[PDB]
Amino acid sequence: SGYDRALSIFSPDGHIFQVEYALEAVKRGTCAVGVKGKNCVVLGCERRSTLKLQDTRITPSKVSKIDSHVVLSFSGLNADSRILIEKARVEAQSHRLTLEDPVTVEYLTRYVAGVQQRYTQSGGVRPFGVSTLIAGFDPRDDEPKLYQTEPSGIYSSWSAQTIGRNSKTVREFLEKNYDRKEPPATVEECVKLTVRSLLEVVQTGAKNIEITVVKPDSDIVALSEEINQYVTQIEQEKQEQQ
Amino acid sequence: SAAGYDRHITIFSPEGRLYQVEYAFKATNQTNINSLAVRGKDCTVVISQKKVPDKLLDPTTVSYIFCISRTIGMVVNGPIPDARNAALRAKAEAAEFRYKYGYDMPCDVLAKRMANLSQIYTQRAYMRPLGVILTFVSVDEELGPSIYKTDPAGYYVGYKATATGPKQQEITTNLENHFKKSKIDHINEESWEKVVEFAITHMIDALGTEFSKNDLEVGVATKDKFFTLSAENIEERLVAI
Amino acid sequence: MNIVPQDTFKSQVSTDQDKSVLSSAVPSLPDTLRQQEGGAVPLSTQLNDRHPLESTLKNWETTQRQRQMEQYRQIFGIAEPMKRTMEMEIVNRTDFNPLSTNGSIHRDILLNKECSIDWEDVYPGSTMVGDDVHSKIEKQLGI
Amino acid sequence: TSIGTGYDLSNSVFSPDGRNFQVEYAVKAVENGTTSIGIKCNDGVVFAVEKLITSKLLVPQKNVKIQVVDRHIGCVYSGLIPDGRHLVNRGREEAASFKKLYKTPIPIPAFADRLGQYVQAHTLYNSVRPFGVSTIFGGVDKNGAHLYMLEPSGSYWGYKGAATGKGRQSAKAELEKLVDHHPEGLSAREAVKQAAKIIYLAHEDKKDFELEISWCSLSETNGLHKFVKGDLLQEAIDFAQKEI
Amino acid sequence: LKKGEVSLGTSIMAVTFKDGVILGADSRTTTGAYIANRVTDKLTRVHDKIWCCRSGSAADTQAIADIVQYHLELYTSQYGTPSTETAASVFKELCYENKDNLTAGIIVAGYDDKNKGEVYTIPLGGSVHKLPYAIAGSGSTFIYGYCDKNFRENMSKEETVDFIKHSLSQAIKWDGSSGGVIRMVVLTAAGVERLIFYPDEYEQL
Amino acid sequence: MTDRYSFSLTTFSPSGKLGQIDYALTAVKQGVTSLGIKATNGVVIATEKKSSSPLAMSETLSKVSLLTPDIGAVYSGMGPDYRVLVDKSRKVAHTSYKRIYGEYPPTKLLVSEVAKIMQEATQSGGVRPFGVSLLIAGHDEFNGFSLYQVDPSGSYFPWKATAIGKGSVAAKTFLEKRWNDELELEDAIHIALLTLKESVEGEFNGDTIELAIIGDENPDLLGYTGIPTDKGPRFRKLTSQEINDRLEAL
Amino acid sequence: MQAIADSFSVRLVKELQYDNEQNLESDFVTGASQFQRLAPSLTVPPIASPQQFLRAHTDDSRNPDCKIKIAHGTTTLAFRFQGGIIVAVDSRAAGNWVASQTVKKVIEINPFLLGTMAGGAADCQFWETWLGSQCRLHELREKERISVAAASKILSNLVYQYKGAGLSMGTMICGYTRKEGPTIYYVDSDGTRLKGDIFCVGSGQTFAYGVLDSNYKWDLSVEDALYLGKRSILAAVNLYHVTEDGWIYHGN
Amino acid sequence: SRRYDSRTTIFSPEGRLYQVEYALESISHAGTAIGIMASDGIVLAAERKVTSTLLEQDTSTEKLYKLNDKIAVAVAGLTADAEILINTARIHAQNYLKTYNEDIPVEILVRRLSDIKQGYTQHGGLRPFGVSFIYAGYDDRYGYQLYTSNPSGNYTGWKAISVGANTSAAQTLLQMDYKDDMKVDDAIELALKTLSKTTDSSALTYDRLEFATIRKGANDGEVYQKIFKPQEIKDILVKTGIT
Amino acid sequence: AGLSFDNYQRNNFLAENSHTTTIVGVKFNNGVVIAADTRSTQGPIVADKNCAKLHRISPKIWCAGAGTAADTEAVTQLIGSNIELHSLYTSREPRVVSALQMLKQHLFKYQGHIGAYLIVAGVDPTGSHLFSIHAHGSTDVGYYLSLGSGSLAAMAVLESHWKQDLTKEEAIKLASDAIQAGIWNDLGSGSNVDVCVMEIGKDAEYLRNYTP
Repeated sequence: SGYDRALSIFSPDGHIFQVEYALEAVKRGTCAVGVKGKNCVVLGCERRSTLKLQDTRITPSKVSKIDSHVVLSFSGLNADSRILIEKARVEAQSHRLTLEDPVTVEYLTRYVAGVQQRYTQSGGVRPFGVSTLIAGFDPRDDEPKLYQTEPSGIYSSWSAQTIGRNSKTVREFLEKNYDRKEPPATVEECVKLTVRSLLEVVQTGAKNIEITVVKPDSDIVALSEEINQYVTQIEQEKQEQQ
Repeated sequence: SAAGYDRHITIFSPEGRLYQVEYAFKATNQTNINSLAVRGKDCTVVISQKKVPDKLLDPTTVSYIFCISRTIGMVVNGPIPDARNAALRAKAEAAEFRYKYGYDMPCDVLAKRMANLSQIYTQRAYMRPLGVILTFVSVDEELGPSIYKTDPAGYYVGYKATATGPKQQEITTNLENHFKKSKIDHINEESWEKVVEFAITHMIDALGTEFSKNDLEVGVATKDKFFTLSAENIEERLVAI
Repeated sequence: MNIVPQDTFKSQVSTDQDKSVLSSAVPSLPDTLRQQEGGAVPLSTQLNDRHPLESTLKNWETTQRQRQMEQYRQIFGIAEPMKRTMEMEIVNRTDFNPLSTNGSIHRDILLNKECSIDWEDVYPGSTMVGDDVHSKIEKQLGI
Repeated sequence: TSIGTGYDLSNSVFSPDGRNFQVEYAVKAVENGTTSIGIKCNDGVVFAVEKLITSKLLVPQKNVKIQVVDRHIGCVYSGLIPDGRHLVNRGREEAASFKKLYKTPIPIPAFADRLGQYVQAHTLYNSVRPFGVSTIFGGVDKNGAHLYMLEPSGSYWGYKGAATGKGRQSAKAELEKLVDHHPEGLSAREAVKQAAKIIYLAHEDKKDFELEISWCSLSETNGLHKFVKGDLLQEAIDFAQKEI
Repeated sequence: LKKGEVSLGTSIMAVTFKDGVILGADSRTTTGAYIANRVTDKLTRVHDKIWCCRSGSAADTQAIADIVQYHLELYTSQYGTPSTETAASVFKELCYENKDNLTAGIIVAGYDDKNKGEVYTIPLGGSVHKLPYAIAGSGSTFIYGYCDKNFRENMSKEETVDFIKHSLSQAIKWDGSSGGVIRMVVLTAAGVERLIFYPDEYEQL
Repeated sequence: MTDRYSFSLTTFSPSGKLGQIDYALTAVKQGVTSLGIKATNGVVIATEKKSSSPLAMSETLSKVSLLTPDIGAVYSGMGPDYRVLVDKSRKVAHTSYKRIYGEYPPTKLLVSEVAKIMQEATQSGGVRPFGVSLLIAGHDEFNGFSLYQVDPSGSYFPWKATAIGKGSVAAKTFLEKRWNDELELEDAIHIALLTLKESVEGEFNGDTIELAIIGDENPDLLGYTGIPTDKGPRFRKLTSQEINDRLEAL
Repeated sequence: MQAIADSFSVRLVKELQYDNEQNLESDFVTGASQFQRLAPSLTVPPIASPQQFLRAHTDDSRNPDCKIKIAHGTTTLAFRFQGGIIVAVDSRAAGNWVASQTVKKVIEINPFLLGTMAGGAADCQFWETWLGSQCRLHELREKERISVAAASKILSNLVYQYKGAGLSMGTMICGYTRKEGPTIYYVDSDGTRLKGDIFCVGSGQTFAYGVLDSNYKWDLSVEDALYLGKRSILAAVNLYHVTEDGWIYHGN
Repeated sequence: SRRYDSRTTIFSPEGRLYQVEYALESISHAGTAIGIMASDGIVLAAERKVTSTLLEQDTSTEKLYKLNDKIAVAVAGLTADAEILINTARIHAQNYLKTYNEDIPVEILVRRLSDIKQGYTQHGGLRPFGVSFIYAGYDDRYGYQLYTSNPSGNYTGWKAISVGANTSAAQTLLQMDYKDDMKVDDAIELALKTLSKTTDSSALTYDRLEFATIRKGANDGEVYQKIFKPQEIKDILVKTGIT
Repeated sequence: AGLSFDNYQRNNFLAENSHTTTIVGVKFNNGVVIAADTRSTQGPIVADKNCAKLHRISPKIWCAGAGTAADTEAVTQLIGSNIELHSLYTSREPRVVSALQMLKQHLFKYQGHIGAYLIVAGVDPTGSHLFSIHAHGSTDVGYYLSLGSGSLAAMAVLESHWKQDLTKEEAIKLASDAIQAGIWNDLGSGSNVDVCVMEIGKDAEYLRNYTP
């Protein structure tokens, strides 16, 4: 087109094409779902099929615990996500040292968005091709917080958001099944909803779904086999419906 | 011709050549001026052909021979702006060498320093080579008369006697024939005036033309000092021969 | 026309005098975690009880080069110092090797130190924060 | 060969023939400027400028084409006005520095060398463009009268007579005729008359014009650069008109 | 001065005469009471016909002299032979800009076609004074009245040589930091001449 | 902004190859042939001293340079790049090893430093890769004799015998057919002369051949006498007369 | 390149010291940027020992009105209970300082926090005004009321960055928030931050502290707390009551 | 497409980085390296690229390198970039040892090198490091560990893997003949057979292989590395009959 | 970079809290001789009875130092490295004037904080040279020089028996006698004598334990 070879060039219709290309790179990776419950948050992630000769003991977790009350998931490029996670953890510890108060979810999301924005202000750097979902609870109440951050530096607040490849189907399923008027009161309902949403695009739910649960008072419990139990129960209920 | 990004900077062509350096070499010979340098028993002589096609130009302001220091003289082939830039750089380098190491700078070390600067120019993308060829002549206290030459490519080397310019091949061939005839590799004259006369005769024979007092520029380097001969001295040398 | 470095002291101090280590929570205060200086080094301690030779050593070669540039300006003109500074800036800006701190060959050639060794060359000169490539990239590009 | 494609979009690029085309384009821009000439008499230098009669709204007092650098240095230029003005400012700074250092007026060859170095330094990098002005300057010092002309490439030479601008060529011929008519020497007043004659001969373009003549001589101005007064200016204009 | 640093307790005399200038000094370097060197060349050549003598710290004066010689070589590469005024100005600028850290005093004797030989003095602090003649050092205090009584303008060469010889002999006699031989440099239009006088010569004056 | 950075001059081709490094190799292969063969008690380095118009002094310009008293080097490619690398290598040898351990560096470590410098050159957006290939011959106490080849990319390899430049394939074949495990220094010199004789297009005399040897210690070249522990240089340069005498003989 | 050429071209300005940007900014030569720096810049002598110089040129009493003002600090006591925080100070002074209103010995940082003044008065006033500005900026950024702990830590870091430079100030930040409750922190120029429930600072701190400890209970009444504070003050009188809605002055 | 390949900081319309892909494809021109993790040791076997007999095979330092007493690396790609990264890793390990008085875990060093390589892919003035590393190490946290890192900056953990010119065929051979209960001898035999079957030259001679084994035990319970000399490689080939 | 200033304040704090040779050079008609004693003492105690105090800057340029031993050794080694690099760069025999300039500038850079007082002798193609270098950066030229605690006796011996035209043997004998007088009459000097003789056009001759 001629207006897509730099990040500092505006297109005649008013678009920045490099940001769109970064978003396209994001939409190439594995899916990632974040669901907000009444008093809990659930992060689901899709793992590609594990090879036979791959070590499963120390395989990385798609959900990274930034702090004892804040967790992060990503979609896009893995190494850029590692860099962003390292910076976020350093910033959280620095803020805790400076102000004696652990970071809030919104503050950390804003810092991540600011880093991603700063990495778009020069022609000699490549912006991170990562879209992040930040979940947690502010360390003074029981209000769940879920945020989505994009490569351009834009951060938004959501109740149930999916990012990654084939995210349209999961987004439609969440829209047709999740109601903000009556969010899942218990953790089990939210986990089941997340698993069912992920199953719409995952070929095999026994070995390609990862579930993490965040609850108030900075608990954060990652589910192990239990995901297999949820998948089997969902299949049984679906066959009963049939 | 070049093709690609290797037209404005110095990078390797697909044939492994630096085109900018070669084009600077081409630019060196655009002044259409030939110079000669010959070392005697105890002196060195540089003679540059002087052309004044315009009679509105002051002849005394035309000079490509510079006095870098007390003992070192320089002759530049190429455009006069880069010539003067190189002259100032050489003066600064010689003075700094004398200040830092406690003794006068020999000709070979200055030539090597200029060659290193030229190498910097040929490797850095955002710097360009100077389209000039430099010839330093002196009488070093450890090596006697010395003539050294450096080019835009960063290559420097010493010569028994050298010629430069568009018609340098004929002068070089005549010098080689004279050296083969004599087989002493230098000039047997013990006076710098005789060496200047020999260089004038050699230039006249090689170029096939006769010069006036205003058509030559002569510089003589001795053990103690390097000095540029004036019009009257060149006229006296011409009248002698 | 200085020989010994002069005016090495600071006229004023501030909490945000180093913009590279500003805290993100409070931009008017330094970030002690990313400084990695031990966590008990206030800036005031850097104003008193210093060796009277450290400032002379850390500003010696710069002072000599400035005196040389002043002499060139007095004798040759503005063009010579302008060209020297331009070449030095071009060489310095186009070199970026985050994995090494050794100077380039061209810089040493320009500084006329091809065959000169000082204790700076012999002794050029773990941390959990701020020792990666990204920090140096941000410092270099002003991000 | 006047248009080198592929090797003319950057300042510091050698063409395959070994030529810098930005410098030659600056020379072409110089060739479209106003005609300015300079003559060297026995003990002085005369500058002449042919200016175009602009609107009468301009103050005829504070508008002077010929620039003054120092009490003994006169300068004119042809090309782009901002570049010439900047070059004149740099020359003034250089002369001030030299006089402040060595307690004497700066010799003309040293001033010419410093200006040439400064101009040449702008043909070494691709982030700057060469000056688009040719400058004829001169003055008087302990060695006598000096006249120099400086090109956009940074090359300067000393001239018995110099001419630049649109009507340079014929003017140069006239200058040559001057050397063929006064080989032994020339006085200051004769130099002013001949400068007026040459300007009148070389301005035949048409649009009315005006002439500005300045001189600096040891035996006429005590080695100082002064504009020609009204009586001598009118005498020179009348002589130029009568010669045609 | 700094602790343990060598001090230049010399005797320096520069005199201008009809044909140029003469700069003379002794040759003793002391360490308080022990003579470190009986023969020293205190006459420093900055340019071919521009010489100087130094007092104060030895290291600082040597560094200043080296820098001034480098500056004059740079100047000569451009505009030819400099003048005594230029060298004095460079010395004065270096001494005044560095007086807070360096202790230095200079006496400059020069010759040029325009000025026909001149003397400048730059005491501690960095001020330049142009004088027909100048005396400096520890022994100079003992010959103020003698030099004042026996100085004339436009003297001949031999008269100036005798005046400097007598004055320096008295300075050596009354001062414990002044040494054996007297070294003089004559700068005229003909060239540079060097003279040396031995104790057995001037002690019998 | 657009002034605080420069884009990388060396980039990958779609096939997975660095074009600038390949072009530097091509430039090297167009240079004069330089060879080196290792013996059981020495190493031999040889090259052809090509000249301009026959008025220059060939002795002034030397293509074989002493890096350390026991380590020498030769090059094929561009002269000024070799000169700059030689100066930097001597300075690095003094700063990194001599001023730290009191000893000159071994051959492998100096070669590694040179390779690191060249690799940093190939990874820069302001300079092009170097256009030389270096044959470095050295000796050290704990590794005996060694010969290495360094490429413009910064890759160095050990060699029993090798050659670079125009006549490299033919020279490699000849040296492979000639080299044996029981070779000695004189046999190595003879084989090197034979290999050079097949590549020189002009006069094959001592004025157009530069030859150096890493042999035994030379007390006569030390410059002083009195310390039995101190040893002379192990790097020697053969004069024109010696080369001519070897040429006349076998 | 043009800037480089300008930097090498030339005395009168140099002697005036106007070639430095800091001197131009401090004298408002080119603009009002001196009043635009959120973190203030403090001038120090350009000598080897600024600290001893300042100590010698400060401990020199020659003019009573040229001395640095010191806060009264007679007796100030603060305590917390279920109804909030009670702070009690002395309204004791005359000294040729006749004024329309009484001297305020408690700094009003913001409508929700109070800062006790002790040691140097100028240091406390300036740095607590700066702290109030920082807290307002933080509240604007985070859309929430800043906690007392955060403000106390900010002040502690600020006073620690200039430790030993010459500052002499000790303050007691008192506040009430829904997140934490009633909080009192003590920050001095040394760099000590101390959270507490009962604080007594001044010449008669011992008697006031003893009176407070004699009859201190967490569960009391506002009138009882005010009377206890006034009695403790009078044992050796302005009163402040800090609740979630802010601070109210109960001077008597 | 040539429209988005000149620079290293440009996203393609499909969201791809062409320079990283070209650096990844450059690995296919290098020799084959194989790492197999056994229940009591780790085996690294690499194939050289020797084209002439004049090369010195005694100095067998081309593909296998030591970072410390417990971590070793197999190199695939450009040797100079590999040497730069190896020196950086050695310095990092020594810094960690000095700071904590404990040997650095393998995962931390792998992550550090991967971060460096990724950072070199994010600046426009730096080209990607065209090297691939196989890390083999031991630590008290996870016992024996095998990792792989590519120019893109991604690192993964494996039981048995290969990188080089014949990755697909070697991977298939490893998949067909891998057991979780194999010993070090079985791993050595498997690596030799995989190199022999997946070779460009039939004669799998000793002077074309580099071998290393990291084993537990040693003195009483220690862990030590053994870089096989050419004689040992010849003996093992004779024992296996490959020769 | 360079020499470090770390723990300077810590060292001062610890200090406030109670936490704690004969050399001659003689210039003769065709060269220079430098001689020294061979006793190293750590105060009253004789640490070594045979120590080499003659250090070499260049094959034909030698020096002997006093003051701070570590500073003297480090400065001599650095100047030797610089001289070797300069000679390799210029492909010429190093000059004593170059070494003198490098030493003077390096010592003046540190403003006397590097304590090293040297006698530097050498022979280069311009002739024979002998210099004395002070720790503050001041250098002096002489025909015969002495240094160390026994320098007064050595200077007395040199003043007694020095002439303009001296042969090699006479110069060696004079240097040996000066060192012997310093050894006998000074407590800090003892043991043997080390000599180094440098002529024009000949290799330097280094004789350890010339007189035992």
